[PDB]
Amino acid sequence: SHMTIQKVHGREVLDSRGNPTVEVEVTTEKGVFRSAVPSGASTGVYEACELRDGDKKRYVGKGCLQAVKNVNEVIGPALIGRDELKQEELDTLMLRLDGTPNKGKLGANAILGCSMAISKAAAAAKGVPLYRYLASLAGTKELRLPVPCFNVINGGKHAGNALPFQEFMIAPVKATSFSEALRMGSEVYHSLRGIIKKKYGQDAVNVGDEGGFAPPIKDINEPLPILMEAIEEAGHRGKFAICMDCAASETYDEKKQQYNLTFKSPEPTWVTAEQLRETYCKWAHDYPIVSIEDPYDQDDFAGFAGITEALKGKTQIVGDDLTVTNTERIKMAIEKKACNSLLLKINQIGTISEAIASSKLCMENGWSVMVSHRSGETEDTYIADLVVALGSGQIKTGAPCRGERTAKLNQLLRIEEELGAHAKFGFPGWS
Amino acid sequence: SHMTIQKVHGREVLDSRGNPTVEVEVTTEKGVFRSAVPSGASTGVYEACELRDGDKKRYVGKGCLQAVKNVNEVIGPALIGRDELKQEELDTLMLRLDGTPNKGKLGANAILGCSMAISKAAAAAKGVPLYRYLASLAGTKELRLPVPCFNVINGGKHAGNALPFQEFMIAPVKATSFSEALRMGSEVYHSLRGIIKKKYGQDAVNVGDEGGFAPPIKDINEPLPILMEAIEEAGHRGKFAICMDCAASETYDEKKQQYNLTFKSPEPTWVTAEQLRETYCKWAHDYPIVSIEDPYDQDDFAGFAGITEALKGKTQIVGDDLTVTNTERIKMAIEKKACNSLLLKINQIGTISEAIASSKLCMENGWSVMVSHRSGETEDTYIADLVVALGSGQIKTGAPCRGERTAKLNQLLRIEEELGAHAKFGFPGWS
Ligand SMILES: [Zn+2]
Ligand SMILES: [Zn+2]
Ligand SMILES: [Zn+2]
Ligand SMILES: [Zn+2]
Ligand SMILES: [Zn+2]
Ligand SMILES: [Zn+2]
Repeated sequence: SHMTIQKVHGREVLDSRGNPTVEVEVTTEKGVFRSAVPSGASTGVYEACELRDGDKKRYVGKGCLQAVKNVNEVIGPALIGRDELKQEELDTLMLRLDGTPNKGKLGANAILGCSMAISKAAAAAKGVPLYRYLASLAGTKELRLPVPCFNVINGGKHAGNALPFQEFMIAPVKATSFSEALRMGSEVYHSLRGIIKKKYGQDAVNVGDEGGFAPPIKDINEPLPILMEAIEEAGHRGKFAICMDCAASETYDEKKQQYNLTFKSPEPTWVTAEQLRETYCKWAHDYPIVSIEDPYDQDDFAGFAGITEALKGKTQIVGDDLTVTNTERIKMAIEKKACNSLLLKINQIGTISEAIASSKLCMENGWSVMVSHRSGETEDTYIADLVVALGSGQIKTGAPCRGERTAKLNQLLRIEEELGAHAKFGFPGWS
Repeated sequence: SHMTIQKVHGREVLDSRGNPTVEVEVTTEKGVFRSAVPSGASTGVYEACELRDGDKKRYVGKGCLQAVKNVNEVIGPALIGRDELKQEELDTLMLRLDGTPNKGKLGANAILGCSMAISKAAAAAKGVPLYRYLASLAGTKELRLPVPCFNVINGGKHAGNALPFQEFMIAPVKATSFSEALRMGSEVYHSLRGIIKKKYGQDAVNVGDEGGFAPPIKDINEPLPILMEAIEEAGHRGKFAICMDCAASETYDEKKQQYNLTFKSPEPTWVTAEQLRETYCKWAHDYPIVSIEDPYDQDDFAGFAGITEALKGKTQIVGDDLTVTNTERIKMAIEKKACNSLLLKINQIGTISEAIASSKLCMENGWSVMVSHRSGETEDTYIADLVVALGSGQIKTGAPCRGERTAKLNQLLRIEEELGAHAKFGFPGWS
């Protein structure tokens, strides 16, 4: 009993947009283990419940006092005296404490902080770093440092501009270490600022939620030549690929069954799913686009399947809102061959055990796994250890700008250093 | 010897702009103690040396490999086996290891990471939190949570726009706890986004380096009514004051002896120091401006003195580039009655012992002390403990936005919680 959970305490803290979120400390004899919960803006309809207070007098209703109370008064007292090494057991206990399919009673934001902190307490109990401990939980045979996929032109709900599609990313796929990958990413980002400033002017180089540039662009094609120019100017021709996140659900009108390419503007530009496939095929041909995430609405399984088959072997199709890190949605995606990459978001599902199960299910069926931040992030670095632990080779955790993004990139540097020069880097299919 | 410094290791990590900086780990039997060094953009000419590599092939010359080497090969080996509790002794050793007045041999960025990490190792050795340990080093009689001064409209070298002056801040001076202060700050920030979007459009609400809005404003007066509107709209009329950082050295032309209010634009707007004093007096009258930082060039001691005397008792005048956290410059400022507040930047001077000495010298001569971030920040939270430890009641560490800013605000929440409901909040002169 001396080695068990001694204290569990939740508190409301701010995320990188200044919105409240939940952080949890688990205390054991080995110390205080702290994990914070991120928060999406373009949240899928099938995501586990993010519980907010709705008190118009605090943060216009975005308080997390109820989720914090649920940690302090409900979940915490159940965990005291328990063996933190029993990850599946404690995650299952919290699932049953909640008793609902969507974590709508306690909140996925109450449960996840606990799940995360338990795993860190356990890693400390074993006397191994978090990535090592999580690797054992996941049965991972080979750790690797991931290629970082840097969202450097921000759009959608994340900026700032007319641009309807959410994320335009660069990934140093030909780097041979994480150190080099991160430096190359930063150098291109710096070149990109100069290019954007020259083309669009001073007022164009302020940043979006994920640290990417938020230039005054409307056209979804327009960022792509700019990315290639920055890659070239920084001295890294040939070393980079492009990744997209369309977040296409956010533009979609269910009644009209079409996508609004100008939803942040006074007048609409209605576009069909077929008009989109033509665009995606053109993108994949004109540029080294190796990954397109959420190219269609979150329930367009047929659209997803069509593009997955069309770009088979050239461009992975990533489910994010389609799959919501959830084995049930993933099984539907597998059955329909809807996509071949999982965007893994721990807070889409709400426990470490379930997120791990989702990764394993995806990899067993031949998919890649891209571990992911949310657009509302914290100083928390859990996903850096998690992506190494899963050996997936792919992470997106922001542009190389803003501390809630660079904290993850830096933690990856520290892990790289621990593992030494024989540690694998990158995603083999892209190298 | 079992309790002494066991390992010292430096590494290059990224700051919140994606530029390299230095982080240092000190290892003792009590664990691994990690501190990272921030970096200014509008750096005073009298600041201690930030040592960069100048290798055009890495980060266009901004690498910190040499400072990191100096930690690993020079400073680290000197500290092994030493008693980390001896802060003044170890800081003085590092000063002498460098042997230059500006830390230009080893780098202030090599030395400071060591100074910081030593103090954290020592706090752990004493078994007290960092703020408690630092309070003892400084002889502080009363801890307090500071009023946060939130830079919510970003200008100068930190954005993004025509705006020549650097920082327009809001400070919840009438809050009665840090919790409330931070929530109020965030609520106003949120209201401000809506106001800026309505007045200037979508493209105006992207953020600068410190998480403030970077609207397309040229006129230095123009942000002030917008700040009052946001305060009112958020429901906090009467609770807030304004703080300014003109960073006026950045606009100053030495030969012309005038300030360029449009230095980021094709054509110049030349303005005299007398034209500035009229503006400052008008500001202080029209708005609750309680603090103006660097209203003049970093060597205009006479200008500083004139405005300090004119706003005596109404608006504190803060030396930043004037004083550079440096007892020699501070003595000149005291002699000339040039200012009455110190902006305290640990990396302007480069050791904890010297930064503490600067705080003590300032307070003994009746000045306030505003502990400060740099515009290039990290996930490091040292200044949160430091401002509590000094009991100064004033911090500026960003808008409530971007993780390198919110990490500090959150650490302040944690400290507040530890200290309990009888803990003092705020700056008495403003409450
Ligand atoms: Zn024990
Ligand atoms: Zn989304
Ligand atoms: Zn997505
Ligand atoms: Zn011992
Ligand atoms: Zn400055
Ligand atoms: Zn300043």
